[PDB]
Amino acid sequence: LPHFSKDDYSPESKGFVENSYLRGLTPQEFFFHAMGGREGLIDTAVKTAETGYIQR
Amino acid sequence: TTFRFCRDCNNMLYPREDKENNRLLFECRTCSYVEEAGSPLVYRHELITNIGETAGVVQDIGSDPTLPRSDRECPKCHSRENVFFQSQQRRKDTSMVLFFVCLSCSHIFTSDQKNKRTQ
Amino acid sequence: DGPTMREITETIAEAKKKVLDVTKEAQANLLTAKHGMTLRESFEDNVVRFLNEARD
Amino acid sequence: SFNQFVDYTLQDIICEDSTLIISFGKIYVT
Amino acid sequence: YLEPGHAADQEQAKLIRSAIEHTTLKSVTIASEIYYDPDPRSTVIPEDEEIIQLHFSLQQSPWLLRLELDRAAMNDKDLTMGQVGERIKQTFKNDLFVIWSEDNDEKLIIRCRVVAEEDHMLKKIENTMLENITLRGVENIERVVMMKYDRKVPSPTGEYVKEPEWVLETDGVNLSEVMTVPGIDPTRIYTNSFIDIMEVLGI
Amino acid sequence: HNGAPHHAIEEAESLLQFHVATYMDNDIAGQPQALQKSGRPVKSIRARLKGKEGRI
Amino acid sequence: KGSRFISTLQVKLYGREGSSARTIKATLPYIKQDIPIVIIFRALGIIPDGEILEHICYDVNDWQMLEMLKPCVEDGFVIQDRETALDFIGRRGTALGIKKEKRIQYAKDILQKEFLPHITQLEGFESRKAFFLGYMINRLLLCALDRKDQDDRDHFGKKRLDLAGPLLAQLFKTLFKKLTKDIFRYMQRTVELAINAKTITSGLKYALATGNWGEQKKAMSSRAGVSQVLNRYTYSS
Amino acid sequence: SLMSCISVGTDPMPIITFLSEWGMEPLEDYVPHQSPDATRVFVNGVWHGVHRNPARLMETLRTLRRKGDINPEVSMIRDIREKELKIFTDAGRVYRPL
Amino acid sequence: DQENERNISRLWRAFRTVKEMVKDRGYFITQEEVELPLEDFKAKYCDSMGRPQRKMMSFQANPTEESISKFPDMGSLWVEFCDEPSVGVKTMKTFVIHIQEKNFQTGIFVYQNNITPSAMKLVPSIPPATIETFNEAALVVNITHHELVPKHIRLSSDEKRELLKRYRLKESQLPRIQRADPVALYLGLKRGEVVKIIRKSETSGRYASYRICM
Amino acid sequence: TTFTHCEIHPSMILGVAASIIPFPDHNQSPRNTYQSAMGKQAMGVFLTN
DNA sequence: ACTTTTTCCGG
RNA sequence: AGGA
DNA sequence: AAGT
Ligand SMILES: [Zn+2]
Ligand SMILES: [Zn+2]
Repeated sequence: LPHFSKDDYSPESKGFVENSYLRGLTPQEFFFHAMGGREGLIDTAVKTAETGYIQR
Repeated sequence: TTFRFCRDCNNMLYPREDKENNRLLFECRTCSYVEEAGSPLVYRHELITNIGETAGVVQDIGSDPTLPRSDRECPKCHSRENVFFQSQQRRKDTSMVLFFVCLSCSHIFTSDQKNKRTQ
Repeated sequence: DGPTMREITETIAEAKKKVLDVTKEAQANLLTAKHGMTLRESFEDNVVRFLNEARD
Repeated sequence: SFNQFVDYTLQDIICEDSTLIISFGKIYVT
Repeated sequence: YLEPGHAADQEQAKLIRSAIEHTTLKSVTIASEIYYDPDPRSTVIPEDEEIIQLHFSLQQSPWLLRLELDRAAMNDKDLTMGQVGERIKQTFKNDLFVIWSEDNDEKLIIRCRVVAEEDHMLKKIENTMLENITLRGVENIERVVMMKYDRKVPSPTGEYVKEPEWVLETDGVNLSEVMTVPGIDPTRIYTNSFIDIMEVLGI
Repeated sequence: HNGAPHHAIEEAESLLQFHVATYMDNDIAGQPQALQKSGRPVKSIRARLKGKEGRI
Repeated sequence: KGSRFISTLQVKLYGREGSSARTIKATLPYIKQDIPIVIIFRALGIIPDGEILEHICYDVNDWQMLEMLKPCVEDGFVIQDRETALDFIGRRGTALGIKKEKRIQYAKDILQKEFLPHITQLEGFESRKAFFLGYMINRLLLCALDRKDQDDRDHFGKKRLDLAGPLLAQLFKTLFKKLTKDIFRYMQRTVELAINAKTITSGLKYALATGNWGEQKKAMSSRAGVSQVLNRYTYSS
Repeated sequence: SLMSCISVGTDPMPIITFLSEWGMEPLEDYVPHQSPDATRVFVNGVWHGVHRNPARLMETLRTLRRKGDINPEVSMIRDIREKELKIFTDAGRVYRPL
Repeated sequence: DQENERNISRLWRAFRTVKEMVKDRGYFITQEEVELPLEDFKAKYCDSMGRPQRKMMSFQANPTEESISKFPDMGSLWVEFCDEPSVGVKTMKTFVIHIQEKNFQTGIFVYQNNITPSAMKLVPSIPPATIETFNEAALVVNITHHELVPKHIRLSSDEKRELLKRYRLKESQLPRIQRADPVALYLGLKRGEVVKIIRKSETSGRYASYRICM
Repeated sequence: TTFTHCEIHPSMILGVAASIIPFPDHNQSPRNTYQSAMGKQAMGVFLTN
């Protein structure tokens, strides 16, 4: 993100969500969780379609 | 390596052997030019390269804000102001060693605790 | 409960330092890669392992 | 976007290969 | 899976690890160079001066192929300059004259000459050398790892007891070959490529 | 049957071959896809029998 | 804007990692074969090597990049002057389009019109067109030599959303030039006022009505689902 | 997003005409090894020339846009490492205020 | 000694497996005969240099008393090893008319690198006798000993006739084994022959499949 | 100390539908994507006319 | 050189 | 265009 | 995303 200095391999820069849902997420933690979430939904959609033909 | 061109064509120079005197020549295949080789080396491959490690280090490198700072004392002037970066040789293998550029002398030093360099 | 949240914070705190320690160790060339792996691959495996150990 | 299209882009498409052996001048939008 | 006997012998595993893991001349080489060294008996390169002196005492091309090997790389995938050169020598047979710096020597070097028009021929040789040369192991078999798996096995007293073993995991497949290898169990070997199991062991 | 202008016959023949072809299968590799004056292509007998939603 | 020649030019690096003949050829618009870069600079005007290499590699101390450019010089060596470089390019059509004077004249035009259409599509701007082609080869090599990183096709700054207005621009253009040809048609018929204003109205309507951004009721490939009915379930929707 | 906007499309010339009068060497007259490290300038992917001290130019450009003179929607990026200064008048670019 | 020791280690192992295969086919071979140690192999088929003497290895084998009861017309076998890596039409015409004269039933040719296309053209030419080509380098390890390989049993013409009667099958209706199958080669399966495959079952303990040769 | 710009408000990364989610930062990543599809099926006054 | 599948249900 |  |  542009809110990071270059060559930052730290937990925070690479998406480690230190916080609990109860405490809340930081804008960085939120956006990273968001990328992670997106991958799962694309998988769900792709898997659902593949898995069907396999059954057939 | 460092290769030269013809001084009449500007077209590139190809090697030729002077079997008679056992000496290396560079000929021009456009005209009739020939010159003795300055080096015995005609080609170098280089597989584990170290050229590109510290590329694009302009004197404006201190101005880029996207770059991080550190309080590491400089080897040449002891200035605790440096703009570090990683091996710009964009290869898989590559070590995570740093290269600090001074903000006064503008000299390049590593965080390397295995070897000593000059690049 | 409050004391368990102190314990959890300091649980992440030590695993964050464990990551920094392996980060400085890898910037200093001292880090010795795992057989059949990039020096970086070897580092990331360890970082991702500490952060997920702490999550648990 | 539409504003740039009416105010400018439209007056431009109107004259580029407009001139025919008869060319097109200024466009008016009611 | 390791030969019946040597179950917990980690050093046995390492042997077969090296015996099968593929290593190329490219994987050891730092850089290769072509120099014009017209006299074979003496060298323009001052470092080399030493190497000629010995690999002479106790006709060919003037153009030289000089490649530098990496010490640390020659270490991980255990290797000797002797065995490296011996391969290069056994590859190009008699048409290529090979010399090499000793394992002790500070810099690792391999000098090669031949037996009108030469410049290009030598570059064709360096391409065979780097790419088309095997040093160690079986082809296709890449990253090889040692694993300490747990095998439940009947003890003398009769009870099945957790008695672990060293096992090799490959990042490539070549069954026909890694089976005929000494020091393994060609009764226990397994590949996830069942297309290969079908071809080698039957339907 | 009339005064056969030959090139005109091999021309009218090839067109009949086209229609008899495109009627059974309209989706041929050799690209002219017989189309109803509406742009919309003519539905092949093949297309009618073709899988998932379609006769069989 | 204007005609919009969506001609894409590729600068290919033949031969893979660890193979001899690491030649650089570039697929030029309206040209069958992939011409070696050197023939291009020569056809462009930049006749000698080194003058060609000056445009590609800027640092005379970057031996690594230059050794990489040596096979290119070898490939191109066969052609020598500007003329014989254009003739080689004219030999590869289109089809071929036989005759020497014809093939040479072609390639003169492909460079002016089809080659690097932005910058300029004019005449005497060979200087700019060369330095750029070189900038491309430089960037090509920079990646092969593991210095620059391979371009992320999915970086957002490299994308552009075509909004309402420019969607119409593409459409209006297509129809205005369709009217422009019907305008020439009635001017022709006048062997000696009947300018169908319907084509434009009906076209824009058809488009915004179906969502089929193509010409016209004969759709595919047109691009459908561009226009659509505004959802009104809630003010949010 | 709520703050996202799209570039409408401006004119490159008032920036091109400006750049020349500010230290840009035309591409027709470039000497790759005489002026070697020169920061190369592109306006909408069209390589226009080279600038000797890009730091001074980048500061004058930023001030025209921030004042009003150069359109605020006009994108202008200076990669120090790469030694390039790419400018964008280009209609389509998604922008956000900061 | 060097890496000459290994070309031997392997030729010994390949022989042991060739010995096993012949025993398994139903021929008379001892267990001590198979178990012939390395040092003892050297001291039989090794010259004045301690190098392999393949021309000596070659051995005739006969049917066990048991085999002539199941398959009466099951004749005699001959296994001819060759000392030349590339086997040519010259060394092949030898072995071929050897079987023809010595009225053999079957013959196995164990070659190192190849059997020339000229020589291979003579393999079917001598009926009712049959010939088998076998790359030495394959035989180094016995596939039949592997975990995954169950017991295959060649059926008699009377046994196959019965399998078909008992399960009311047409030849088609049977699971098939390829003529080129590692095990079908090891057992020298001819097209139409059936194998009984006795496999272990996590379900029943022992399950018997059948495969006809294609 | 290199900061060239500041973010107006981070909640502006969100678009129309997500901006109706209460505490979306205290939610699991997709639960928000689900809501930013459901609110388009809800009822209520869509216009005063 | 060249083809074909991809879970189930108001206009 | 939309639900599971 | 695979395979004649
Ligand atoms: Zn010359
Ligand atoms: Zn300093």
